[PDB]
Amino acid sequence: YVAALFFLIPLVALGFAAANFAAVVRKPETERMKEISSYIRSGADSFLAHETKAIFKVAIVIAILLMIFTTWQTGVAFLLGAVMSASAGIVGMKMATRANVRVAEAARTTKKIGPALKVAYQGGSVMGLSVGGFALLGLVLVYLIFGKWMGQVDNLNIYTNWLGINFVPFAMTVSGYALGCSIIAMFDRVGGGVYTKAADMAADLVGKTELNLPEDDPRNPATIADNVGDNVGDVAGLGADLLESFVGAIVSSIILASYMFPIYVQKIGENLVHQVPKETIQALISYPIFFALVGLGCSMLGILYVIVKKPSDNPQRELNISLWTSALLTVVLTAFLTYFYLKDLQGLDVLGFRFGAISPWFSAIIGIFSGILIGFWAEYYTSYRYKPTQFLGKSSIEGTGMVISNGLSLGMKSVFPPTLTLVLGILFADYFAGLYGVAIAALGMLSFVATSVSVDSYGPIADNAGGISEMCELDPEVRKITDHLDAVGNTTAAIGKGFAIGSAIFAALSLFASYMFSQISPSDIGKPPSLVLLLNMLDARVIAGALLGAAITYYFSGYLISAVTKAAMKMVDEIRRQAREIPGLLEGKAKPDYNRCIEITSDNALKQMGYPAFIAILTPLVTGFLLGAEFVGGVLIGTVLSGAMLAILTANSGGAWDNAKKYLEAGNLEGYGKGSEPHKALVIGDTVGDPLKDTVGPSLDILIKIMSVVSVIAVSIFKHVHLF
Amino acid sequence: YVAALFFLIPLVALGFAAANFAAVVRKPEGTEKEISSYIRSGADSFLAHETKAIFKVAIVIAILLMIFTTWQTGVAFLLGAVMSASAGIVGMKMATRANVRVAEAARTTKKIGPALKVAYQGGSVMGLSVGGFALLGLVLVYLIFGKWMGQVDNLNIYTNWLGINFVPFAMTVSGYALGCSIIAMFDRVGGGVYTKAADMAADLVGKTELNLPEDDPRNPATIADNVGDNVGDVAGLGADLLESFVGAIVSSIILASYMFPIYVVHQVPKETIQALISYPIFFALVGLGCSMLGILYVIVKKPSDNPQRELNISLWTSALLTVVLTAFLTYFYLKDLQGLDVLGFRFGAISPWFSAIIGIFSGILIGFWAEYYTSYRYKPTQFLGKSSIEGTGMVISNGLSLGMKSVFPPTLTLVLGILFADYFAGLYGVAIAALGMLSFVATSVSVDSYGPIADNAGGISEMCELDPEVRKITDHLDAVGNTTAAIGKGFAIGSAIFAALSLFASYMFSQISPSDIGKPPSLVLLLNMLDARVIAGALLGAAITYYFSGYLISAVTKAAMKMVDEIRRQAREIPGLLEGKAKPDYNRCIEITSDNALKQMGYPAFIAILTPLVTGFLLGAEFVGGVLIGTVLSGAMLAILTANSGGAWDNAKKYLEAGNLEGYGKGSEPHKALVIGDTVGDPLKDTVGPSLDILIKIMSVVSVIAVSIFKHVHLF
Ligand SMILES: O=P(O)(O)C(O)(Cn1ccnc1)P(=O)(O)O
Ligand SMILES: O=P(O)(O)C(O)(Cn1ccnc1)P(=O)(O)O
Ligand SMILES: [Mg+2]
Ligand SMILES: [Mg+2]
Ligand SMILES: [Mg+2]
Ligand SMILES: [Mg+2]
Ligand SMILES: [Mg+2]
Ligand SMILES: [Mg+2]
Ligand SMILES: [Mg+2]
Ligand SMILES: [Mg+2]
Repeated sequence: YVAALFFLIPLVALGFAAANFAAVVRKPETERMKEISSYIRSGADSFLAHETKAIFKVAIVIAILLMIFTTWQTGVAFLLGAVMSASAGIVGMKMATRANVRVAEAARTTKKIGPALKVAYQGGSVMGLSVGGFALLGLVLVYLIFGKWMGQVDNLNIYTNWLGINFVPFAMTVSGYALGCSIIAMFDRVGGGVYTKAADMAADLVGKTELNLPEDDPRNPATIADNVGDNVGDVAGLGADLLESFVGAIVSSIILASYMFPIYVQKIGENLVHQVPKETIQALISYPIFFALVGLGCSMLGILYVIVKKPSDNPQRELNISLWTSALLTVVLTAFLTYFYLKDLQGLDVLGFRFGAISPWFSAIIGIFSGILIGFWAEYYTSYRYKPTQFLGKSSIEGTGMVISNGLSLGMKSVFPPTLTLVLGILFADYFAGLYGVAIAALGMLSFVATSVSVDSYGPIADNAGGISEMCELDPEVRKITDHLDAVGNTTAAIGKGFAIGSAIFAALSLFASYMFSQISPSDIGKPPSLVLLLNMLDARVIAGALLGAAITYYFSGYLISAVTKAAMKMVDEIRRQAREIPGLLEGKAKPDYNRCIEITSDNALKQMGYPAFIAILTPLVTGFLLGAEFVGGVLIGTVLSGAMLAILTANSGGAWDNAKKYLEAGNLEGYGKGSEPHKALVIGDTVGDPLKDTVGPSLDILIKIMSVVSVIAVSIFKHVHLF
Repeated sequence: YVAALFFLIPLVALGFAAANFAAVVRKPEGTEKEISSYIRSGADSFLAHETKAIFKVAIVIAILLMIFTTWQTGVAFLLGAVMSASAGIVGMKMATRANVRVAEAARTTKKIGPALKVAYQGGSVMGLSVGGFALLGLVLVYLIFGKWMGQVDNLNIYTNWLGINFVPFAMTVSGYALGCSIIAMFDRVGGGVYTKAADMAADLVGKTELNLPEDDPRNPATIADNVGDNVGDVAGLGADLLESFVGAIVSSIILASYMFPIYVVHQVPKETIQALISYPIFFALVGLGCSMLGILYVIVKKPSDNPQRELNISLWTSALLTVVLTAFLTYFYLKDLQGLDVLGFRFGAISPWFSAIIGIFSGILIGFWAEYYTSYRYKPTQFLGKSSIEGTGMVISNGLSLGMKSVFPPTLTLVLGILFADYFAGLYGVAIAALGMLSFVATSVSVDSYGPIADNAGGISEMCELDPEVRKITDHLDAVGNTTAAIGKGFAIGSAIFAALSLFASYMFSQISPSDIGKPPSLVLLLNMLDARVIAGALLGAAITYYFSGYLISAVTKAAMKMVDEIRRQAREIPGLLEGKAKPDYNRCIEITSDNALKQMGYPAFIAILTPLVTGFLLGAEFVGGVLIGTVLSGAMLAILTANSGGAWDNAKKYLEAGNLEGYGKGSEPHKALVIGDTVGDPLKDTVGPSLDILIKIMSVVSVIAVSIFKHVHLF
């Protein structure tokens, strides 16, 4: 049976990632290189172990609560998704820590971009296969065990658990899975981002501007902290976040299809004429899973060809060819799959398939194209090759104040072009296949999460390799090879963040729909969807909730930035004290103390990482129990809008600042060099952008999805338990 | 009849402002007055050019309105535009004339009292001008078109040629508010761009690069800084706040006018609708009278203990008097009406008074939060300042974090206020509270303008070698003033949010046609946010607000970069300027800033005007409503954040300058980082922040005016 092969696909992805990891094992690693690799891996492993222990304790608590109030299988799937996210993060962290020194040694010996690009892509591919395989494995496991083995997909009827809980079985199970994935991603990424960005700000600022020392200089006591933070915050958090986004895209369609069946009914003399055939509903539920499986398989084939493919001097050319080929093949195979799976079905027109069975494929096509433009728009704004980043670089001569003001404008201006792309994508998907197609586009925009995760992971390995080169005092040319891979990596990371936020926006609209559906009760089960899908924004409660949600998102970003700044200030103080008190460090005859900086950042991150996830979880609950369901819908809408805007702005502005600093550093500016005051302004801009790109930017989509899932899960009790 | 007295009230405000201007126009002269004349000439030239451009564009817009809509709409448009322009220019002239007088008084007396009196008199002239002009234009329109012409008597939805369904007096007041808003937007954009660009360039080049004192005469941009303060923070302030006051009034006026035809067999007696339409005008008149009484008591009384103390005492007394008189007015005027429950008056005739009180208290809480977040007397600004020791990047990051965090308390206050206001009086309450939050705009205008005058005094003190105590007193007053500016911006954004909700209501009402006149109001008040078009429009509106802020910042930064380059070149090439024995070329800096401002002032207003038309003609009315919601949210957030963060940076820089940090003084590297933070916040404080509420209201007004045509005339 081919269903067995498609379900085994994710295990094949995991096996291929393991094979690539083995291929990267036994590669040539110097004794100092091996020592630095062991140090970085030990630091990252310790931090990740502490973070994972805390996160899984909290996850056990959350799972017990979910099992109590909601279906026990809901908590079981929550644990499944949480373990999936944690495993993806740990795998990525280990792969990066192992491959940084391998890529550095390759770049040092061959002196050619080919081998280093090959090794770094092997690491990124291992991580991407881990992400995709874990996501799809957990999702298909939930599907089979709870819907197929337990038959939760067969019932598809609204139940009432004790305490007055109105739920759908498979809906609750998949929602719990997505919620676990999102919680684990939130905790991991928050911790890693705080750590890495604080270390980066302190180290880069103190070394570049105050000590006049090179970047990632071994003399700098914060270099190890910066490298380990890159390994943890931008490598493990990256995988967690992207796996969570993939699972959310799939799960939005899953819940929408599940709710579609029992809701589309007609009351007739108190006889409830069911309006949609169950077979069609099951086909629509399985469609997104099979589509994600096809995307994962196509990404696997593309990555295999790339690893076997001819190496190119420019890594960007190979990355672009790989993603283009994988996307085209996925689109074609998905067209065929969508036609065959939904061919000659019944009820599609009723659920919004105006064109027909192929209408979800048209919506998925809209998602892929919309994402491509969002990435392109990000590239123009964040790349020095394009005009805007160059103007920011030219702004260096005028001063730090001009650089900061110019960067802020580029980010605020940057939001409009992608947002128009998203607005057009949403409208066309609704025209092509209603809300189900909205969710299908959310999924399609991230259909090939494996390749994007692979490239984004490929970046950090090159960064950590570059840091190893300066500390180990390797030849300047080898460092130059590492820098070339990192310059493309920064822009590709911004593109990935844009993809994530777009898929999150689509899935969040579909989750608004699912929430409005969840607001229904058995006595009100016969309402027409027109009355169910109504959220009047003239209701004072709805608009008040929208305002409160936007404000909550803004304060959340502010608190993240505050954590990063506190850590970075502590680090700057420690670096100044070490430089003043320790003799011989600036001359190179003394070895500073990095453990103090590592401890400062680790403690601050582990202490401050918990509160934001708790906020994101409890805000919907408290707001709903206080002001009802309409206020919660308004809060969700405001959060979605504010999060999209702020994520786009922060990612683009941080990338622009960093790329302008690299532009000046590369020597493309006329007359001004590393020690110039304009370079100090670029360093200040890059430090300001460090938290914005990898701390505030990525967390916003996770917050949106987690909040929407919490609301859809808990709306049943808070409609009648509203205090006011 | 007392109606005559209430209509004369605005003339009383104008007469009292003129009397104050004449009394303080004594303008005591000092050592060469020449520099004051120079600054006044520059400011007047810039304002004249700006006004010429704005009035050309206004004539074009008025012709278009008269053609497509009722000519009375364009006439009221011109009336409101002229009112706002007169307020702005009057305030700018008064400040430019009284800055040197107050500075000389403060120098001679060596005491804060006399300078406080003169500066508060200037602010009072400005605030009385704003309030009196608003109420004069409003009562004139009311009387001429609704009372004498009987537009209040008709109260029926009409359909003029081309298929526009409108209400007469509603359209007239909409045109009035739209004209005021266009003029305010243009004036504030120009003045803010000019002033903030000059300030950024001067501070960076002098303090960080040249190591020169603030407002040093050797610096060729100091004159530019003072004149820009006069243009952006003296005229723009009045334009923007007068526009906010007029918008608060007109929102309630329009909602009430649409209700009588929409509610249907008429559910609400016409007398009740006319009474509710006339109520907000009399309420604003009473508020203006109370503000005048408070300003009179303050100006006649002896000097206050603290400059903040006098402003707060005046505001408290005015608010209490307004509350009492408004209670009496609301009871007497609406006591014997009927059908007040149908429109939303849960408690009865006193519901609008409760909603206005809720709005006033929400504004007071917003001010409390602003004072908490933007004053160095409290914890957050102190932490931001201490962040300077950790570098400039740390200062910037902490400032951004503080700004983003400050948005929460005010937003929660606004949520509670919206909820409570709806409970007492419905959406009419949301609008009456929008007005109540700004019931005493005169005193707020006075206090807000008082800051810039003290700033100009400090700049002039540095320009002409003067005793240190003079500039110390002026800087003290200016330190108090910046927080007052932030509190005023908070008041403005809150009133804008309330009026924007009421405008959503009026917009949904306007979407009705004569053939669809019988629909139940419950079905009319629906704007489904699950409609893909509505949410897409919300996203696009948020993006439009963000790109608008980005364009403002880009214009300001380009102008400031050109200015910084010119100042650096002047300092490097001219010998003896840094040695203190020379004098540079200020005219070049002034010309650069003025040219850039005049070139960049047009695009943002055109965006704010055309966004609704294009979005509606492209996607329909639901998309336009979504764009309105997205714009409202994004603008509220961005305005609050920018204002609060800029105020925090500036107050932390003053904290370090005052010597409150241990061991680190003026000219220190941490002080350089603090100056960089304040300069980065400069455009955010007075250019991007205030423009957002004007953008929201202008966009909502344009949409409400043209919703009828695009509701069914949509290309897609
Ligand atoms: O991870 P980050 O963005 O901090 C950094 O990697 C940015 N970067 C450097 C070159 N390309 C991007 P670095 O710490 O090397 O300054
Ligand atoms: O233009 P602003 O109001 O920010 C300013 O007046 C701020 N300030 C100065 C003293 N007290 C407040 P200056 O540019 O003179 O630094
Ligand atoms: Mg860096
Ligand atoms: Mg790095
Ligand atoms: Mg580094
Ligand atoms: Mg960086
Ligand atoms: Mg300043
Ligand atoms: Mg000034
Ligand atoms: Mg000044
Ligand atoms: Mg300033």
